[PDB]
Amino acid sequence: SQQVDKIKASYPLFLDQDYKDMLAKKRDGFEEKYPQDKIDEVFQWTTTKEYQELNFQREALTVNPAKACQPLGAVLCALGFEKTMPYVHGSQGCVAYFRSYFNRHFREPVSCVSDSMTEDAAVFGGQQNMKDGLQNCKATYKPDMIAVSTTCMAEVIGDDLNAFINNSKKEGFIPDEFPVPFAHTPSFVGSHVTGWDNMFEGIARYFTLKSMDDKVVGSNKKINIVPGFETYLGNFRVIKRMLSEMGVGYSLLSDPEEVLDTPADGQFRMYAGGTTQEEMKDAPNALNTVLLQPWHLEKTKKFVEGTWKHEVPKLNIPMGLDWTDEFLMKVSEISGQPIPASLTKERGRLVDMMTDSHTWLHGKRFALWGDPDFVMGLVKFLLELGCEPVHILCHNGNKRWKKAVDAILAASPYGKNATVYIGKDLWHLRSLVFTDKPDFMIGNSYGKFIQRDTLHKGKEFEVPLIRIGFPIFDRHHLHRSTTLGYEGAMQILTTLVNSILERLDEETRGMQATDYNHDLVR
Amino acid sequence: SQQVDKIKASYPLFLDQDYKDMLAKKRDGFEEKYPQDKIDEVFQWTTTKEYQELNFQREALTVNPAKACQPLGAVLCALGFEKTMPYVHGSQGCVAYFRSYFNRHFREPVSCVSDSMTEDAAVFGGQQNMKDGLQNCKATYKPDMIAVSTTCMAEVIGDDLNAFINNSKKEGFIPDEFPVPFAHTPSFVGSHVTGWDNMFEGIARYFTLKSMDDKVVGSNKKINIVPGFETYLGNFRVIKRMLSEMGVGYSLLSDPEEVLDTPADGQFRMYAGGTTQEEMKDAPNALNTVLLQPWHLEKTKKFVEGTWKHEVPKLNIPMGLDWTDEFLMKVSEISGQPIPASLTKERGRLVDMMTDSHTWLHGKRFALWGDPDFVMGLVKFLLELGCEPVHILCHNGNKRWKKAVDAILAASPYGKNATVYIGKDLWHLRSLVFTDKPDFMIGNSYGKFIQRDTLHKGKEFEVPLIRIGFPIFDRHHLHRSTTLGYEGAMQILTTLVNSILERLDEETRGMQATDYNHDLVR
Amino acid sequence: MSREEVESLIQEVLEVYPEKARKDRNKHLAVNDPAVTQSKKCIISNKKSQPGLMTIRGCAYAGSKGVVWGPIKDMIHISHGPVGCGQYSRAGRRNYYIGTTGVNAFVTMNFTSDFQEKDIVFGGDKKLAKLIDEVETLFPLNKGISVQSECPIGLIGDDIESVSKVKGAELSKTIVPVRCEGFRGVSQSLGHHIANDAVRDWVLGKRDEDTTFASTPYDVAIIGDYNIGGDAWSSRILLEEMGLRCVAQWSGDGSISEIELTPKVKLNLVHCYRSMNYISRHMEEKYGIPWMEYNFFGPTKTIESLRAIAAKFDESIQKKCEEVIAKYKPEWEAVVAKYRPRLEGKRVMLYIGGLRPRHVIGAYEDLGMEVVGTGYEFAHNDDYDRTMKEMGDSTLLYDDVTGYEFEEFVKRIKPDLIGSGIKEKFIFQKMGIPFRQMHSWDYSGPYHGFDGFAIFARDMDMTLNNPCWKKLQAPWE
Amino acid sequence: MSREEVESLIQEVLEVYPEKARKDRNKHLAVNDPAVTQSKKCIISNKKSQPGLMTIRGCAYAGSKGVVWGPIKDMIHISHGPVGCGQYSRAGRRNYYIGTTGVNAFVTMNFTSDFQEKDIVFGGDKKLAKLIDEVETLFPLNKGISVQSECPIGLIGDDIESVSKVKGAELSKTIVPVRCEGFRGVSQSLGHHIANDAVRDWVLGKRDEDTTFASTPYDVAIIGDYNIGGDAWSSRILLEEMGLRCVAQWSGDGSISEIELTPKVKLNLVHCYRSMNYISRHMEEKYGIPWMEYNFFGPTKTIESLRAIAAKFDESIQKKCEEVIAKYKPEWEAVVAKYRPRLEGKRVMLYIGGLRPRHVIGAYEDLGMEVVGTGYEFAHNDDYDRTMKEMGDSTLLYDDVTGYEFEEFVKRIKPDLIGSGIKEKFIFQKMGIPFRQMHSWDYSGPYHGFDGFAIFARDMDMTLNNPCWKKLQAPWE
Ligand code: CLF
Ligand code: CLF
Ligand SMILES: [Cl-]
Ligand SMILES: [Cl-]
Ligand SMILES: [Fe+2]
Ligand SMILES: [Fe+2]
Ligand SMILES: [Se]
Ligand SMILES: [Se]
Repeated sequence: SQQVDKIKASYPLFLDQDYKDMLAKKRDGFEEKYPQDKIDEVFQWTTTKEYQELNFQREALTVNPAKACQPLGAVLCALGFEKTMPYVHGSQGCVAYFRSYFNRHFREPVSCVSDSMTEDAAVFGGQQNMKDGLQNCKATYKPDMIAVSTTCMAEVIGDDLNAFINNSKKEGFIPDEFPVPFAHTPSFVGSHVTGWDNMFEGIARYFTLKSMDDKVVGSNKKINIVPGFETYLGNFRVIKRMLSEMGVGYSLLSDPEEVLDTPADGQFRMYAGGTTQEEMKDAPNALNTVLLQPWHLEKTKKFVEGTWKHEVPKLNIPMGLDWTDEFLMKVSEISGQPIPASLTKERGRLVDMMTDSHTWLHGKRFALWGDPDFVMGLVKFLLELGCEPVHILCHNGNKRWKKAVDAILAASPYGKNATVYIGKDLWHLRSLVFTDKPDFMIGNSYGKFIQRDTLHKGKEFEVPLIRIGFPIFDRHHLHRSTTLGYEGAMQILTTLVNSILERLDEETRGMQATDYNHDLVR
Repeated sequence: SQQVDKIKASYPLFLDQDYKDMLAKKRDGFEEKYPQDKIDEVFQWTTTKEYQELNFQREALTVNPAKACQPLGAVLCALGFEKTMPYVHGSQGCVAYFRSYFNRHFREPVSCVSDSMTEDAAVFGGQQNMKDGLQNCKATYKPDMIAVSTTCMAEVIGDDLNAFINNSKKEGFIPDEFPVPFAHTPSFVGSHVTGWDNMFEGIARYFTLKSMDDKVVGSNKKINIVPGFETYLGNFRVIKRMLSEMGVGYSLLSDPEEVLDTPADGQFRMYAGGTTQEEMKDAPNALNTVLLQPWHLEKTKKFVEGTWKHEVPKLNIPMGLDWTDEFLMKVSEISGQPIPASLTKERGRLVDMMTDSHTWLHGKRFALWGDPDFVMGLVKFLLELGCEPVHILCHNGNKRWKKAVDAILAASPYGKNATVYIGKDLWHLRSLVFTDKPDFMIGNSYGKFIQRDTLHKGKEFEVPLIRIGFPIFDRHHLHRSTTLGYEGAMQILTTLVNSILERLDEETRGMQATDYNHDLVR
Repeated sequence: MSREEVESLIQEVLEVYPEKARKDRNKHLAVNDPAVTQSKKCIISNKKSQPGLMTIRGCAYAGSKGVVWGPIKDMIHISHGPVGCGQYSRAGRRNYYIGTTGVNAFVTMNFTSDFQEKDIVFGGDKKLAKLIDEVETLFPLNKGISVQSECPIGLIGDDIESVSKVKGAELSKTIVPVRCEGFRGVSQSLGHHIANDAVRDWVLGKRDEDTTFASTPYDVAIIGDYNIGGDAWSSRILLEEMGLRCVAQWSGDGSISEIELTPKVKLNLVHCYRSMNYISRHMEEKYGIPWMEYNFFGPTKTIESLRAIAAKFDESIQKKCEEVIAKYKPEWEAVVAKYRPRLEGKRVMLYIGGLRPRHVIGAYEDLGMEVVGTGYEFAHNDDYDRTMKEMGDSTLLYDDVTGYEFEEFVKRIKPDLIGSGIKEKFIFQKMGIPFRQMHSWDYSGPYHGFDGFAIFARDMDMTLNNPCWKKLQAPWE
Repeated sequence: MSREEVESLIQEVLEVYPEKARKDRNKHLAVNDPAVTQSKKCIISNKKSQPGLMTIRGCAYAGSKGVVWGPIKDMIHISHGPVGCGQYSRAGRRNYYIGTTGVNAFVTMNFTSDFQEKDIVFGGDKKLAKLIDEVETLFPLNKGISVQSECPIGLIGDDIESVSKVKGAELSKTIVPVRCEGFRGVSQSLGHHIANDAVRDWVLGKRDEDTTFASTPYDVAIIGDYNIGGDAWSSRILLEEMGLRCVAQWSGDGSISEIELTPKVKLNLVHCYRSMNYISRHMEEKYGIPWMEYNFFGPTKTIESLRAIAAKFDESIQKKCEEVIAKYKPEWEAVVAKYRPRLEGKRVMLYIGGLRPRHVIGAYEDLGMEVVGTGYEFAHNDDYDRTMKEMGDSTLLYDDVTGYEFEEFVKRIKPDLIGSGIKEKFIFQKMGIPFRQMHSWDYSGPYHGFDGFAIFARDMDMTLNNPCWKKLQAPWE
């Protein structure tokens, strides 16, 4: 039933007695459900060290991964180029998923096409799909560039992207001059971040490999910035802002911040902003190239060093205090521009906030996950805050990266109780937060189910989620946030300390029981 | 007892069995405490409509006010001037409190002096305190200006500030040319906002009243901006940022943003930034003067209109979409500068966020409080979001203001269930959130005790607090936030919708009970 | 707009295309004529999508794993192949259920074989067998396993049927191989069919010779309701207030046992014709169980459906039917009285999958709204046959609409509201057109039944009449 | 630094001042000599503050309402006068209690008469009478009322004593008039004395003729512990493990009845001498109850205090004393073993109110730290007498220190840690000096007793050794 002036959606409608009774009858009549005592028994077992050890012995089963597949990253990379249509050669089901995944995180349109290869292409390959697809895409959506990646069908069948694109041009489906950079992006190798690296290196090759003869390193007086797979708008923005404040000439290569934040003013803008084709063509003339997320830009790095002859500096992601300092100092060295008074003051404001909030942060224990560069930067900043990053999970991490993070942990007393996990998933993480309970999780929206599981054991075992990463689907507009630079550090610090204080307020809200410590001032 | 590896602070130390037993014995032995049944009975009665009626008939008793006293506002106004020492003529106890109040909100030093009048001054007045106080303050803290207000002792005794300052200069305690603007700031008239108005009007008079003969309206081609009592750093910053983006010449009169946000770089800076004396002296040459918070700048308005001959525009506080639009359009008209593409895009990004989040905001009910201009801007923006601001409390509001807010409510269908309360306090508001329960409160840290009270009745009656206003003492760095302009609207929107979603996640976190609606995507 | 104007709109839009695409797309766009009973005279459907045109369609895996199998709550569904497909489809569809997740129910979890290069080169059958043992160890209360094949499985020549047979016999467990690789078919649709045939071949016959279930003359199953935001529950309640016994829900909040008990029912009630007509026809053929289509969107269709269902039973059910109708009468009437005046005359364009583009029209009309354009991602001509009589004369119909077409149609038609999916939502909001998600219900619902109609009405009103829509134009331009 | 260097520092700092302020401030600054027993030869205290110099002091209302009366949990305390004083002091001091706030306890609430102009011009006595009736109606479980006078009350000639007597008799209610107006005295100190005399005159004698209390030989009261972060509870626990019965706590977590029962005890245990010596002397004079000063900061002082207290009773209590000491020995030894190596040799400067600037020195020394400067806002020479033997030779002492002085002393002395208040905290952090709040415990504590020492040690370590302090200098400057 409904009362018209207070209509109930599913919650709390289905808590009405009639619905409750109905659901009980469905269960008892037809579901042959395990008894509640058995459900409780098994649940309790899944929180144990015994279960954890079985869980960590998995070789074949993955449960609740913390990674996605290559072409997702290729699409994101492509979106950052001016009037560029991402195009995934292969199966259309993939593109519906890539678009929806990003739609839900950014709350924005996400434009991407497929060439709709079907079962029939297993005999003859996807050449005709490429020919008609490129022609159709160019005519219908009027991009100035089409950036081509692949789905796993196309990789398994073995379609030669290069030959297919060349033949599309030769047979007149698109003009010779129309830019069609490409990358093979197999979903069964690496992860979404690898797809970004592959796509970017493909675009870089397209615009520069055959035109190197006229290039002089340093001649355009700029620094190239390659952001990698990045889903916070504030991160593209903060890097541009800091470089502008410093008077440093730069080119941000892959910059989707305009197309992922168009105004609602009565028109839909399929394309906005982005890195220009000329910025890619002219990039070898830069003083150097800086990689913001080096642990998923290794292929890009080899091309930039081997072909552009740029001496790519050894810089960590610019997250936290020390690594933002190091980034700015290196940029100063490369450009000849001093670090300006404005950034020095901003730095000191971050340090002020650290001094103000250190007492609530000290010794707080975190479980966290994400992509390799994000995770190591978060780990570094947590150590700077006097926090303990006890469970560090990077599903798509590698052994070399893990060694690097282990060394960072060894450099600080706050790393003593920390372990780094690679190739492990959120079902593994779930066990760790039961058996070695931290104070909080820092992760993406898939963490909410771990919080739910921990509360079910009891309020005293609940591990609240702090949402930082990708994807965040269950809060609005957190994609506008910043994690890089002093600005990002100030945002992360504020989020962490207030999450701590919110939880403490919850635990001390009990009248005459715990509210002796429900302080007005903290 | 303590375990050295895991030391317990008050929470949860006093939940240890030995402490629990001790506290039970203290109660039973010596406290002669009312039986718990009686406490429960009285608690339940305090949640009733019967109790609310009695509560609202109060004439003499105030409980949990949502206002402070005049000189607090005078001190904040004074801090916004370059190298200026706030100086409160009267009792020193007051100044300890003003500084600590602001210390806790900004987590920053707050410098202010007293001249330490004692009981003896009731015979002879505070003239000697002023003489020595001004001399001592100038020599010791080396301000370029001392801005004088009063405590209530000095008002009751009837000290003539003007004569006392003039005699201090006549007798050589400070140089004749040294700026000593003043304002009488009785705590028993109006509130802290009135102190700000009085202080500002005193400073404006000091620098302009005797030099009007050479002034020509519009000759400097700037607009003066008077911000009023403002405790969000982001608000001073956004106004300056928007005017700069427009290419509008301006002078922000009282600007404490630098002195309330100094870097932690190894030195203490007693003074930083602020409105210059030269800006105050030149202010009558502006095109016009815009008041950001007109409902507590009525004395300032009369001086600016009557003496400077500026036709102060009738603008509401620039909060929400319509009033930010109106502000920018009026600034455009006065300055002759068009609204630039950057601000047009920002506006459309706010509208985009509104379209993205409208389904969770729609029909949500709020209780809220604060100063008059802040409250009316919040009400307006809530109506713009399709929310219902059902309990609007402004302790320091007046009848004319209430009529203006009632008009705003009348212009929208979302105002139909709203009532505006003036002269009422947070004990009044407590009753309203029991008898006519909203979804949330938007208010300052004093609201936490109301949330605590509502939870004690039951989880289903709990009204969570969303912290926006002054003071906020129990979270860190929220004073950095913004409530004005499109940026402020974006911040408020995000805070509101994610408060809603946080609560929904709490309510749907119950395994097999309510988690059918614990959606990954919202 | 007139028929002639709509025809010229179609022609103007198609001018952008190269010849091959133009000629194809012309066949998938039509101006409705409700006199037509053979839609194969007016529109082509269920063909391949043209490359490069930004179809909104998904794949057969979405149709099998995402749609049919994934909701079955006490089984574990393996996304078998590389990591992408299972991650993007993890908890994206609001197929609601009651259970203890990770313990006896598994719907919002993502189980996968996370194929790496060595699995592609040498095959994944050994990995699948090991994966099954690991599932059994860590999730002992699972009541069956399905294997949802992603693109590589068939392409590399893996034999998941053999693995399912062998491991099923070893563990005395129902393990269902599903060949729903996204290279198969042209859309989600073939996934439904594949998934239905897998239920038939591996699950539905388990209790054929088992007569322990005590049947009544009033036993029914809800076939093709995936319980989006609780839709099946707000339908079930009405059927049982009418005196029927709902033995099974396929597959929203569904259990393996209720699927296995379905061949014991007296009548299959089909909501989603597109996705589950296959198994409904099978059950009539094999077990003699009749099936009937029904519609629980809005009071008019719900009342008609309750009466048509009750007419298949005796006077006692027909009497209870009228008792149910009388109970809810004042409730939906109050909804209409409040919201119809706020929505009267407003025009809506829809684009959804295989059912809702026709099924929700009645609900809109119960609020005085007019559906001026509709279409489907993956419908067949039998769906279009059912659509032409539901739509008004000279309205616009689109099959497998392209992004370009949908935008250009909206620009000319200027609907007051659009009802479509997540890939569509933010485009149309930026154009100043109120948008409601008509797959996920925009995180609201249920929309089925009398209780759902209240929420549907609230939702269309909150969005169409929201104050935000008056604010898109800056007052200075 | 040597004596001559500290002397030089004092003269250098004093150079800034005009002659009158210079001559005054010189009398309030001294180099410690622990051979001195008469501090009146070395330092002046409890005088007026010099105008314009940024004293850190508060007023008599803070000392009465904020400090002595406000913590009493089952009474309602009216901030009588304009709105400022009650609002700034609302819940700023962490005087912890167990109760149901707004129902039977009222500590964190702000009750005020919110004086307006008409109240100043015509008097507030009628408003106070009406206010009392409104309190009784809305807060019926209150067990008494205090009237905390703010500046205007005495200045305008109001008679709160008459109102209290008349309304008290009418309502059979303890209503206490407190003349703690901020114009009185020079600091918080006179507020203590005024407050003690009000307890004496209006509360303490209520049960003088009542013989119903079941007394024991081991009855004590804790006098002058305001339970900051639970300090009184972590002291109480030890006294009762030693076999004593704590009849009252003045006034942290204090009730009116336990104040009224205090004249029945055998011994008054005085922690805060400055605030409560007045009533302790009164109770010895009138009731013959002895009193003794003690110190529960750190293990050395706590052990000494427990033994000295036990010595006042019989062998059974002295036996329990040694049992308590043995119980906690491994606990505090573990704290010292963990934290003393992290803090050994570090130098601290303190500035606090009237007790803690001397009382915490032993706790610092138990962690190997050195207190190189200390001082008080409002101490009297009897406090300085007790201080000079606790401080090292040639250390710096400051009475009513000015902001300028404190900053300049710190610049030269370069302590590793500063312990002071909220108005000092952020100044010294910006200078790169670790700071701990030694009024509010920086929202931590308790610090009293054995359990408190663990938290104290943890806190000094977390702050002094925090990684933030190595980061204030940008690597490019
Ligand atoms: S039609 Fe899968 S998302 Fe693709 S590139 Fe392979 S991992 Fe990644 Fe359908 S079954 Fe899936 S969703 Fe596509 S691959 Fe095929
Ligand atoms: S010494 Fe009160 S804060 Fe003042 S101006 Fe009057 S309202 Fe405001 Fe002490 S008793 Fe109080 S705190 Fe001062 S006034 Fe006196
Ligand atoms: Cl889950
Ligand atoms: Cl309170
Ligand atoms: Fe958006
Ligand atoms: Fe600060
Ligand atoms: Se899960
Ligand atoms: Se309260």
